Order: sequence, then C-alpha cells, then structure tokens
Amino acid sequence: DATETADAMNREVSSLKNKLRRGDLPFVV
Amino acid sequence: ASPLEKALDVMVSTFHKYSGKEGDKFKLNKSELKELLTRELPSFLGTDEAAFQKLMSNLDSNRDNEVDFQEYCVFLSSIAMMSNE
Amino acid sequence: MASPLEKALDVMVSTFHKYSGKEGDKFKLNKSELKELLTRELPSFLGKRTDEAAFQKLMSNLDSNRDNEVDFQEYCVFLSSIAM
Ligand SMILES: [Ca+2]
Ligand SMILES: [Ca+2]
Ligand SMILES: [Ca+2]
Ligand SMILES: [Ca+2]
Repeated sequence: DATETADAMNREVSSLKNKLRRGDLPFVV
Repeated sequence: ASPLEKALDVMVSTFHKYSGKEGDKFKLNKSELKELLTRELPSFLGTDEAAFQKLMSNLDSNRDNEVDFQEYCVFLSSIAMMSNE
Repeated sequence: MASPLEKALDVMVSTFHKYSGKEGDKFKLNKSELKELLTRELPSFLGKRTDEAAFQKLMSNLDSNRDNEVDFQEYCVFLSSIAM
C-alpha cells in the first residue's frame, strides 16, 4: 500500500475514470 | 454473470455493507475499515489499533481521513498484486 | 475458510492469467488478449460499439508504462475504474 504507490494508483484510477465518463472514450459503458 | 463480474459485484457490495454503518455512508472510518478487514480479509491480517490506523493513513490518498470506494479498490488491487507475486 | 471477498480477489488474479498466458509474455496482455478478456468476461460493461478503433484507443489508455501490453497493475487500475 506504500503511500507513494497508493497515491500514484489513485491518480491513475482518477485519470482513467475521468476519461471514461467526463468522458471521451467509449468501448466501455 | 461471468466470474469476474460476480467478483466485482462482491467487491462493491462488501464495501457498502461496512461503509454504510456510521457517518458518511459512502466512506469507511477506522471502525468500519477494521470490521471489514477482520471479517472479510482474515487471511491477510497479521491485530492492534496502531496497525489499522497506519493502514488507514496509507490508503487515504485524498487526505480526508476516510477510505472511499476508489481508495478501497486500490487497496484490494494491492492485495491482489501481492497475491499475484 | 476464504471469504467471498478473498475469493473475488482470487478471481481477479485468475481471470488475468486466463488471457495473459495465451501468447507472448505470459504475464501481460497484448491487444488481442485484452480484447478477449473484455469480450468474454466483462460483457455487461461493453458499449454499443465494440469496434477495433474503440478498442485500440482503450488499449493505449490502459498502457500507462507504454510497453504495448497491459500488465496486472494496469489491469487493476482498469477494474478499479469500472467497478462502480
Ligand atoms: Ca461510513
Ligand atoms: Ca480518503
Ligand atoms: Ca500474453
Ligand atoms: Ca503496459
């Protein structure tokens, strides 16, 4: 969970989510 | 549903079972996190208050002193990543 | 005994390997393996249009280390992003 890696993973997930529905690109629903 | 779809559903339902007890119904406090880990992730538990407090801090990337669904998914990912290694 | 959540994590892992081990690097998904995993295991999350162009774009967005593969960490970022 090492803080550096949780924080990086959360940024990565937030980035991908934002692309999904704020929100470009749509192979995924 | 596929096994993976069923798995994601369990991840979601398990979070909401514990997050919805106190306070923000969509976030885990230290009490709720403790219950979830104790009852649902026993094979990964070493335990004391200090340990749960440290885990909470580590997971709390948005620095709001709770664990939200995203932070929880990142935590599960880290456990799975450990298991995959 | 393993909890439902512990078993769900096991399925996260096993489903990855089910596809990553088909071709090439046994521990990473190439574009074909990723398309198969999504098509076969995540139908409820698929859009109206599962054309090649949409998929190529998805691949690039998941491949954060730019090695033309989706590794286990990258796959977990994906699952975390779609879960709820
Ligand atoms: Ca709560
Ligand atoms: Ca938080
Ligand atoms: Ca492969
Ligand atoms: Ca990659």
